[PDB]
Amino acid sequence: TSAVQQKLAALEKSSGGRLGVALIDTADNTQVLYRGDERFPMCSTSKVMAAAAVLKQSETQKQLLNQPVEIKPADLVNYNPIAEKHVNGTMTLAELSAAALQYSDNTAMNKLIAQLGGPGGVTAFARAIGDETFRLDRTEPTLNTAIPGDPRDTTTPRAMAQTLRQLTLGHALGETQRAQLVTWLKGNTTGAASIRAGLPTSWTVGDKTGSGDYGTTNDIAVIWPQGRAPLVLVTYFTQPQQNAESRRDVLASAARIIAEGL
Ligand SMILES: O=c1c2c3c(sc2ncn1Cc1nnn[nH]1)CCCC3
Ligand SMILES: O=c1c2c3c(sc2ncn1Cc1nnn[nH]1)CCCC3
Ligand SMILES: O=c1c2c3c(sc2ncn1Cc1nnn[nH]1)CCCC3
Repeated sequence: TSAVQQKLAALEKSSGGRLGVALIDTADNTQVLYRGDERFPMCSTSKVMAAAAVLKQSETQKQLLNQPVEIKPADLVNYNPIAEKHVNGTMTLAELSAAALQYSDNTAMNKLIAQLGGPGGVTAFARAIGDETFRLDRTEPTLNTAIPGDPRDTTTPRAMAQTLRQLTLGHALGETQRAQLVTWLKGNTTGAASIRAGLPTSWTVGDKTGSGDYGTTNDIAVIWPQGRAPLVLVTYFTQPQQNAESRRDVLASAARIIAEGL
């Protein structure tokens, strides 16, 4: 047990919930884990895997990202900030990917899932890039039920950090697709209260947040600190009662402990 792990345990104890952290420092490939092999509900952090799977398909189909997808009134779910503007119209797969990642649009996520053939097509892409842990079992919005002990729609911090590294800094995607994913993550609108809030302001972050039942509050990030190689950091948090409040501050606190330990 490291000093960082003891601080994360103290943060977790004060929070009342269950915290999972995985850091990869690409300067030396070392890792810091807290509950790194426990499962957590992904909520909207799963949008990264779905967008990446579509990017992989686009490597052999130069026009795929320009393909229009119909949006019907019945397609709207519980949070559709972009898709609702296009009801009875279309959005391209690029527009759906950008809306899912940067606004957390759940209708857009469902269109990405459908393009991949269903939740299992997202899982299949995960397996193809070496992630044996990720599983997507449901569409939006039911993938956010976040029931303690339920394996559906979960991963572990260790697995998600490794996958996020391979997708954004490694070679799981082609070069232009990796750059597109990084551009999308860096343009996220939803992240300033989460990992980013615990890191030095001069550092550059791309991230995807998640929120669900059981007060589940998540963030997965690639970080370009000032003066050193990039980091990958995932922070997952879930709570004992179904109606628990969101706790983005806990993720900021975990990120700050990680940063102070570098
Ligand atoms: O007992 C508490 C408590 C209590 C709290 S917080 C706390 N923290 C540590 N500890 C010490 C401990 N030893 N074994 N498990 N926990 C609220 C009221 C009940 C007792
Ligand atoms: O969807 C939400 C949301 C949303 C919120 S809070 C919330 N809580 C539970 N749920 C899940 C739910 N509870 N009952 N039916 N579904 C704000 C953005 C839009 C979606
Ligand atoms: O914010 C929520 C929420 C919230 C809920 S559910 C939900 N679903 C999506 N979204 C949008 C989202 N952004 N990043 N991941 N998901 C309960 C209270 C706190 C906010």
